[PDB]
Amino acid sequence: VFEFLFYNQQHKTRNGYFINHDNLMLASLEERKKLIFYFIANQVPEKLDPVDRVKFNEELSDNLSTKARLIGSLTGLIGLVGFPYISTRIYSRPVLNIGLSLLICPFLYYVGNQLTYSVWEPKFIANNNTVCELSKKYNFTVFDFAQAKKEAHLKALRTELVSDNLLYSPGI
Amino acid sequence: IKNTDLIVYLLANKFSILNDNIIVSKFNISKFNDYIKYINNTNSIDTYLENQIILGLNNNTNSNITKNINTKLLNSYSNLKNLVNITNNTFYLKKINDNYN
Amino acid sequence: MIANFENNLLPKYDRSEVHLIPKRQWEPAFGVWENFLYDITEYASFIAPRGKEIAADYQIQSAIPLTKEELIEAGLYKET
Amino acid sequence: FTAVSWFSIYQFARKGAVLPVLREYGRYFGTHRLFRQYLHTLVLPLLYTEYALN
Amino acid sequence: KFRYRLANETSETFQRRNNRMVERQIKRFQQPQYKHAFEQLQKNIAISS
Amino acid sequence: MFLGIFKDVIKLLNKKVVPVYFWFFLYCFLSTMDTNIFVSSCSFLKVEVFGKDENTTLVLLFYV
Amino acid sequence: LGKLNFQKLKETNPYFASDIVNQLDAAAAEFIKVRPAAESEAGGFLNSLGVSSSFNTTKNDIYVVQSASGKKLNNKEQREAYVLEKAQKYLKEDPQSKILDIIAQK
Amino acid sequence: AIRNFVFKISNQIQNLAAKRSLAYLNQIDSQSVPSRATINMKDQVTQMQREIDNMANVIRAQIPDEDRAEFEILKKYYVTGQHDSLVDPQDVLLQLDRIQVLKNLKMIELNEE
Ligand SMILES: CCCCCCCCCCCCCCCCCC(=O)OC[C@H](COP(=O)([O-])OCC(O)COP(=O)([O-])OC[C@@H](COC(=O)CCCCCCCCCCCCCCCCC)OC(=O)CCCCCCCCCCCCCCCCC)OC(=O)CCCCCCCCCCCCCCCCC
Ligand SMILES: CCCCCCCCCCCCCCCCCC(=O)OC[C@H](COP(=O)([O-])OCC(O)COP(=O)([O-])OC[C@@H](COC(=O)CCCCCCCCCCCCCCCCC)OC(=O)CCCCCCCCCCCCCCCCC)OC(=O)CCCCCCCCCCCCCCCCC
Ligand SMILES: CCCCCCCCCCCCCCCCCC(=O)OC[C@H](COP(=O)([O-])OCC(O)COP(=O)([O-])OC[C@@H](COC(=O)CCCCCCCCCCCCCCCCC)OC(=O)CCCCCCCCCCCCCCCCC)OC(=O)CCCCCCCCCCCCCCCCC
Ligand SMILES: CCCCCCCCCCCCCCCCCC(=O)OC[C@H](COP(=O)([O-])OCC(O)COP(=O)([O-])OC[C@@H](COC(=O)CCCCCCCCCCCCCCCCC)OC(=O)CCCCCCCCCCCCCCCCC)OC(=O)CCCCCCCCCCCCCCCCC
Ligand SMILES: CCCCCCCCCCCCCCCCCC(=O)OC[C@H](COP(=O)(O)OCCN)OC(=O)CCCCCCCCCCCCCCCCC
Ligand SMILES: CCCCCCCCCCCCCCCCCC(=O)OC[C@H](COP(=O)(O)OCCN)OC(=O)CCCCCCCCCCCCCCCCC
Ligand SMILES: CCCCCCCCCCCCCCCC(=O)OC[C@H](COP(=O)(O)O)OC(=O)CCCCCCCCCCCCCCC
Ligand code: HEM
Repeated sequence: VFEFLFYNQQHKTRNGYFINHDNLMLASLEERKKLIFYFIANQVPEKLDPVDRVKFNEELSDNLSTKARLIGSLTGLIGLVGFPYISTRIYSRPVLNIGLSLLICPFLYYVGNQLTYSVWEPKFIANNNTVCELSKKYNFTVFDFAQAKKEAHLKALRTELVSDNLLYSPGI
Repeated sequence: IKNTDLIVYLLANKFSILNDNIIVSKFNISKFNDYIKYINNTNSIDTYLENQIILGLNNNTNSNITKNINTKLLNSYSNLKNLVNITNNTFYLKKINDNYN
Repeated sequence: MIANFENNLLPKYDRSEVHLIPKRQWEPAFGVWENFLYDITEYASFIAPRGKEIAADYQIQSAIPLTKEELIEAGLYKET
Repeated sequence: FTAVSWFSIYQFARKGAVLPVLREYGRYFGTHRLFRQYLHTLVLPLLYTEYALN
Repeated sequence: KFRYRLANETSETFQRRNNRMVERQIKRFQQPQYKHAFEQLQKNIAISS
Repeated sequence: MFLGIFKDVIKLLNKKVVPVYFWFFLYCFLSTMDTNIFVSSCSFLKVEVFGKDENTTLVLLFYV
Repeated sequence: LGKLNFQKLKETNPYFASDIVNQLDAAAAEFIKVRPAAESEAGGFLNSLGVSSSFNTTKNDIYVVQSASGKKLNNKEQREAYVLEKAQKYLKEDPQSKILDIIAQK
Repeated sequence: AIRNFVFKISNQIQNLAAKRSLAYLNQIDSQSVPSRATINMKDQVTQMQREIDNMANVIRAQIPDEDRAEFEILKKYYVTGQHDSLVDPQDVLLQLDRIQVLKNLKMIELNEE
């Protein structure tokens, strides 16, 4: 009955969007650099050169993003199992079945994607040779991390604002 | 088991209860809902009148060992007729004089 | 009303009593663990159910009334 | 500890008392309970000492 | 009042009333229904425990 | 009894108790998108199906 | 004809089969009640790629039988006599019947 | 000694359990507290069942006669067939769909009369 229904919430528990100074404070030097690089690459790729952007995107798709999408799709198919859920030789209730499927499948996809991220994101950050090498190369600082955090929040705000008028928007 | 023999056995068992339409309720007392329904639906008056029978916990071996009554103790207390009077399985204490000095 | 309910056909004497349950004497030929397992299985198979039955019988006999014939034989009741 | 335990076991066996520990006879060689008690009293404390020191 | 009957009645009157009550209770128990109730109560002692 | 235990393990892993769908899901979960044989070779699944952050048109067509 | 009648009666009243089964099993034996439950023969994902849990559950139930009309029901001895008489008649009709063993089992 | 102490503990525990499980049958406890507790439990159970029944009755009285049959079907199912395996919900769904067929026929008649 509040923002958690109509606002955007799929970007807050994924892609290291939750990384802040608390993790960096306890992290060692190398761990801090790796975390900062991961956050910057996921949220504000603009700070990276095109080659690094492409390489990091390929690694992310291979490890976390596409894997979570596939797992969510498998869970959604599991939900689809048994369709139509309620029907008989007289009526099939197509609208009710469509509503039930649309309500159930995306929830299972979300559960699967969240599971995949929770399981693999820490391992990907900790034990990825590509991420380690790129973090060593770039050597980001706490100031860079703070700038990236502000820029990521502003990007989320811009994305929310742009989709304000999805039906009618003359402009002037 | 032969199909015909099983069918005959089932029919005989069903008709043994009564040669008329009957109503059967199945309850699993281990479950809360089933137990509450079973206790609500079972009435002692019907069981006594034989309009209802419960099957599943027969436990027909209810014949006790005929607990012996303490005849010796009862006779010992009867012999004390100056203190206790026995009537209708009731022990009445004869009133005593608290002022005995 | 049930609080003040009373049953006058029950025996009026105390029903407390002693029951004998024979034991399994320790067997030195087995050993500590074998004897312990024997004792455990005996407790689970004979001693425990026997005591449970004794306690249930004690609980139920305190409610089971005495028959009229038994009352007459004991002299507790005189007919008419 | 081993000497005290052996002395106690010997004296109580001489008087006819044997602690009811271990089987009376062995499963394979039929070694007596007294012999196995002596063996255990000799070996177990050494193993415990080694483990504690390690 | 029923619980503390004895406090208000004399020995003889209490004995008379209690004897009448006990005789009537004995007759009621000897009535067939009470015997069936007691038999049913004793029937399932093992399961109820 | 070792052969009996092996037979019991095979039976417990049998299809009727441990679904092949569960096995496939476990394989996908344990393997990455470049090692998974079912999708590493296929560019369409790895890019067009699962590679797009928003594939509403294809999802709607598949659902229909 | 039997199958069509069963289908029509079940559709008219879903409790028809349940009532008949309860009536049959009321006085049935413990080994009769021990029988398993029906298995789903339908195919699809749950049969090919998934696993469908069986319908079997605990079978410790108490059958409370009450006469709709209200007539007195037969006691245990009367029921035993009725079953024995029916078994004797069936054996006379067919010597090879094992109704005696079935009854003696429980 | 140790065995006797263990058996004494076991006997006390068994007596306590037997009391706690079957004290409502006898009048050993003055005022029959366990008996009154059991009677109260049975009264609460019966009152809950009769409360469900009376709620069903009042809803039935207030329900329109057009869907009174559907309410009857749903009530009977929720009471009996929910916990029964032999009762196939497909037949109940078929009855509901027949009622819905009648309702749709009436609706279309009203729309296109
Ligand atoms: C314990 C477990 C349970 C509880 C927990 C559950 C948790 C999970 C929940 C989610 C998942 C499970 C869901 C289960 C329930 C599913 C639903 C259900 O119950 O189904 C049975 C049942 C469905 O009915 P049924 O008896 O089974 O019948 C089946 C149908 O026949 C089947 O349909 P059909 O096949 O008959 O087809 C019908 C079709 C007919 O098919 C056709 O032939 C189509 C005919 C129409 C064609 C044309 C279509 C386009 C028309 C356009 C018209 C103009 C539009 C204008 C729009 C303007 C917009 C501004 O009709 C249409 O679709 C056409 C109508 C379109 C809709 C209405 C349009 C409104 C327009 C605007 C109106 C106002 C304008 C005002 C203007 C100014 C004044 C004039 O449910 C109900 O009856 C009610 C259910 C209510 C559910 C409420 C749920 C609330 C949320 C709960 C969850 C969240 C909160 C937490 C709760 C926790 C517990 C307390
Ligand atoms: C502070 C720490 C945090 C936790 C809180 C604190 C917890 C404190 C717990 C204290 C527990 C005290 C228990 C006292 C028992 C006193 C028994 C007695 O009366 O003594 C006389 C008794 C005299 O024996 P007997 O009855 O005359 O029989 C001799 C006959 O000649 C021979 O008669 P037979 O041949 O006719 O038939 C018997 C024969 C028949 O053959 C058998 O049945 C032998 C079976 C051998 C084991 C088979 C499985 C192998 C796989 C490994 C174990 C996995 C667990 C599954 C075990 C399944 C059941 C065995 O078996 C025997 O010989 C019986 C004795 C077997 C002793 C050898 C095994 C010892 C270790 C057992 C496992 C302990 C847990 C390990 C967990 C994992 C650690 C990484 O003394 C003995 O001979 C045995 C004394 C054992 C004392 C154990 C003290 C343990 C203290 C440390 C506890 C913690 C351990 C590490 C885990 C830590 C977790 C945090
Ligand atoms: C590192 C070495 C340290 C050595 C220290 C010195 C002491 C031990 C060695 C002494 C050797 C010479 C002794 C004098 C011999 C005189 C002649 C004679 O008649 O013998 C006296 C007497 C036997 O005569 P008996 O009249 O036939 O008495 C039979 C009674 O049942 C016996 O009744 P009981 O009164 O003796 O009581 C049963 C026995 C308890 O005996 C049991 O039955 C307990 C069994 C526990 C099994 C736990 C799970 C094992 C899982 C597999 C492990 C694989 C190896 C891992 C190695 C890791 C790296 C070290 O003792 C107790 O329950 C009380 C003590 C509490 C347990 C403490 C045990 C500590 C043992 C430490 C040494 C282990 C060496 C392992 C060598 C490799 C084995 C593969 O010998 C002993 O008392 C010594 C027993 C030594 C342990 C035997 C274990 C047998 C079961 C092995 C199972 C796994 C392999 C199965 C292979 C199957 C075929 C392929
Ligand atoms: C915990 C261990 C995790 C290990 C992970 C390891 C990685 C591999 C995982 C493998 C399993 C998943 C992939 C294969 C699935 C195959 C399914 C299949 O074909 O079976 C046919 C199977 C046939 O059913 P059935 O066996 O006949 O049973 C009939 C029951 O009605 C059907 O239900 P049921 O009683 O059989 O139990 C399933 C039941 C739930 O059961 C559980 O909880 C499952 C518990 C965990 C089971 C784990 C099994 C796999 C273990 C693998 C690892 C083994 C390791 C061994 C090695 C050693 C380890 C030390 O699921 C549902 O039906 C849930 C639907 C409702 C949504 C609930 C969630 C959202 C909350 C909604 C609340 C609404 C309240 C009202 C409104 C409130 C408003 C405020 O179909 C289904 O059960 C369909 C389920 C559809 C929904 C599934 C997705 C929703 C969430 C499910 C529960 C949460 C777990 C999600 C997965 C977590 C993964 C980490
Ligand atoms: C007190 C509890 C409830 C509290 C919340 C109440 C919310 C009321 C508003 C409608 C809610 C519909 C169900 C929940 C949807 C949750 C997601 C959501 O609302 O997404 C946003 C979107 C509308 O947002 P919009 O303003 O158009 O987009 C601006 C973007 N910057 O959402 C939509 O466009 C979705 C709704 C479209 C209109 C549908 C009208 C008919 C109802 C259909 C419901 C879905 C089908 C369900 C069928 C099975 C269950 C019955
Ligand atoms: C939809 C209901 C139709 C009911 C028809 C019958 C009644 C007629 C009487 C007048 C009714 C006027 C109703 C106006 C509702 C406006 C709703 C609205 O504002 O919705 C949002 C929409 C665009 O917003 P969106 O891009 O989706 O996202 C949110 C933006 N922050 O906002 C806009 O589009 C901007 C505001 C537009 C207001 C227009 C009002 C006059 C419309 C006249 C249309 C006449 C022809 C319609 C067809 C024939 C009707 C008989
Ligand atoms: C013509 C057929 C072509 C395709 C054939 C093979 C398809 C097999 C896989 C199914 C599709 C999976 C798509 C996954 C990527 C994706 O969706 O990508 C688009 C987004 C990605 O989500 P994120 O942005 O959070 O990563 O998906 C979602 O938002 C969730 C939608 C559901 C996805 C899983 C499928 C559920 C079942 C679909 C039917 C139910 C209704 C769906 C809405 C109308
Ligand atoms: C194990 C399962 C599958 C394997 C191994 C597989 C493998 C492949 C491979 C190797 C290609 C060639 C990619 C390329 O051109 O480089 C391909 C293309 C394609 N596959 Fe699959 N595939 C599988 C399942 C599916 C399914 C289920 C669909 C559709 C429902 C599908 C649709 C396609 C399409 C449309 C193309 C063409 C893409 C293009 O031309 O760009 N495949 N597949």
